[PDB]
Amino acid sequence: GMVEIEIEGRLHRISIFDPLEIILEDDL
Amino acid sequence: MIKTIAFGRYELDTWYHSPYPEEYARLGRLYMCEFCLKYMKSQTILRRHMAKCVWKHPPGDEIYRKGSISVFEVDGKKNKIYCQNLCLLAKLFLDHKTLYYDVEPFLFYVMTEADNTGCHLIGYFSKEKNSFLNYNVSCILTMPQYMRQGYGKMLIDFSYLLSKVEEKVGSPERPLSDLGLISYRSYWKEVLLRYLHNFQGKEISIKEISQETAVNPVDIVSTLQALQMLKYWKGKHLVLKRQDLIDEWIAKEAKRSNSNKTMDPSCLKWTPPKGT
Ligand SMILES: CCC(=O)SCCNC(=O)CCNC(=O)[C@H](O)C(C)(C)COP(=O)(O)OP(=O)(O)OC[C@H]1O[C@@H](n2cnc3c(N)ncnc32)[C@H](O)[C@@H]1OP(=O)(O)O
Ligand SMILES: [Cl-]
Ligand SMILES: [Zn+2]
Repeated sequence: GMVEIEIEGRLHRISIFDPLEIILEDDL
Repeated sequence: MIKTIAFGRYELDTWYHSPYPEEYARLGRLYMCEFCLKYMKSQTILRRHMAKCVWKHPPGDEIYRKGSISVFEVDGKKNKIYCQNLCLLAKLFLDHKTLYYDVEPFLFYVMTEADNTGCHLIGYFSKEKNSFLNYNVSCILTMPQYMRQGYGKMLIDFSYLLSKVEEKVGSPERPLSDLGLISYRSYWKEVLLRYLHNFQGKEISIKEISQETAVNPVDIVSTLQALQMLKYWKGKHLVLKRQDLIDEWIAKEAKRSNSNKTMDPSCLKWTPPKGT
């Protein structure tokens, strides 16, 4: 299960089973 | 042809044509029994009907009740006429409805508000008894007199409550209308921000969120995208829990709790119909 979308003009593919890190603000 | 309907104490302008028989469709206005949904040609005929009609609520089982708010589960095979009338009524406010006559494969969840004359129709959603595509809502309507008051979101929440109890992940049937889309986006935002506000761990999978909420993984990702909470930094996908969104949500949560426009899961008394 993968989904594709573009973030900031870049195309990405993301897994629905992998743990995704959660961040508050933190510089990046 | 049909531009208005008389429905209980309300006079409602129709949005779209619905395929009522020509005899009725020829007329400018239809008169509906607000309880059994029979359609009639005049005010005098309606009055005579109301004197005889035994119905003071929808047919089927009342599966949710909190004070004056109920949801009734109506089986399209057991109450064909009622459900056909409901579908024709619904088509007056839907650009496109895939179904009117063959209601037997559907369940209808009809929300009502009670006062001393009976249980008045707020809205409904239909649902296939067996959806190959795992759709938990086929069509959804809040009656015009009740629109923009929070009932649509209550209906949506209720549809996912059924899915949770069924141990299923659900999605609304495509395509979604403009208003349908706005409503679902609003609900998905609420649900996702509540989950992240309550969640304390360092990472989360979409599957876990989907498992908790019964919201489809694709709709969760679409919502994360819509809120610009999916980020990329150092080759990894991060969920960015935005401060403004969380804070704005709590202010909305306060107003949601201020009114009573919420479905309380403790007020559901339901087991999935007929074993199936
Ligand atoms: C499954 C496939 C489908 O059924 S697609 C067809 C969906 N049904 C229809 O289009 C029938 C006609 N429309 C309706 O019945 C209602 O608009 C539906 C979609 C049920 C929403 O019901 P309603 O009771 O008004 O929802 P609600 O008060 O809980 O508000 C939900 C969010 O939607 C917004 N909303 C609502 N109407 C409008 C509108 N005309 N213009 C702009 N925004 C609208 C509300 O503000 C609310 O969003 P928010 O929480 O304020 O951000
Ligand atoms: Cl892909
Ligand atoms: Zn009646």
